[PDB]
Amino acid sequence: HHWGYGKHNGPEHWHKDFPIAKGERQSPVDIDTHTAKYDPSLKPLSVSYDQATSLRILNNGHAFNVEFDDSQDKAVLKGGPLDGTYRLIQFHFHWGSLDGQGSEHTVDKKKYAAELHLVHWNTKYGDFGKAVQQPDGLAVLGIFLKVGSAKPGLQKVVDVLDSIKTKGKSADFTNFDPRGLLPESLDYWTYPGSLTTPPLLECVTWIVLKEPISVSSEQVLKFRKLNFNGEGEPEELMVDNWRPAQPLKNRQIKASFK
Ligand SMILES: NS(=O)(=O)c1cccs1
Ligand SMILES: NS(=O)(=O)c1cccs1
Ligand SMILES: [Zn+2]
Repeated sequence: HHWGYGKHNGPEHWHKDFPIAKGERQSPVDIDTHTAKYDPSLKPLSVSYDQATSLRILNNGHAFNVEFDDSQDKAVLKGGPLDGTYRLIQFHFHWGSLDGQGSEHTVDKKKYAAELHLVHWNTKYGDFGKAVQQPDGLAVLGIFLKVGSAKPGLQKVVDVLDSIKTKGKSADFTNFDPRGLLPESLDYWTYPGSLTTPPLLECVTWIVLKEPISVSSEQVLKFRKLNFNGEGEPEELMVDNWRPAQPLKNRQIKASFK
C-alpha cells in the first residue's frame, strides 16, 4: 500500500500525498481536435532510435517498463516543439480491463484500448532524476493502441510478460527495437503537462501522435494477465492502470498538421 489504481488509492486519492495532482499543468488531457491550433512553425519530430539499447524489462507494480541504456546519445528525440536533445530512458503502457478504455489521453473524448509512453529526458540536465525537477525536463511521446491486427514489433514484449508477472520481477531484455512500435505518420499534438503517475511532476512536453497503432486482442489480453500485487499475495490483475483526463485550464494544444 502506497498509491495505486484501486477504489482506495486510485487517481482520486493521489492529491493527498502529491498536492500538485490539482495543479495547473496536469496530464493527461482530452485532446479537442477542433480546438487544437495548427502551428506551421513546428518542426518535424526527429526520432532517432537507430542505436537504441534495451537492457531490462520490469514489473514495478503499476505497469511494466522496458528500460534503455541512456548513458550515451543512442536513442534520441529532438525537433518537434523541443529545444535541444532528449534521451530515451524507458517505455511503458497504460491499458484497460476492456478494449473500450485504457488510454490516458483521449481524442474528442474517445478512449483507446491502450497508450504507449516513450519517456525521454533533456540531456542538458545530465540525468533523469534531475530532469524531472525541471519544467522542460522530459519529453514523452504518446502513441495510442487500438485492437485489430497484431503489431509484429510488439510481440517480443508480450512474450516476456509471463516471466515478470508480479510486482518487482525483472528480466533481461536486450536488442528490443522500439521503432517497431511507431505508426506510419509522425503527425502529433503537443502541450505542456506532467507525469501521469505520482509524483505527478510538472516536467513534461507531451508529444501525442495522431495515428494509433493497431495491436491484436491476443496481444492486449496478455497485458491483462499481469499482476499489481507481488508473488504469493492475493491476485489483483494489472488492468485499468490509467489516470483519467485532467482539466486543461490555461493551456493550448498545438497540432503539427492540418
Ligand atoms: N494519496 S495516495 O494514493 O498515495 C495513498 C496512499 C495510501 C492510501 S491513499
Ligand atoms: N506515465 S508518464 O510517461 O507520464 C511517466 C511517469 C513517470 C515517469 S514517465
Ligand atoms: Zn505513462
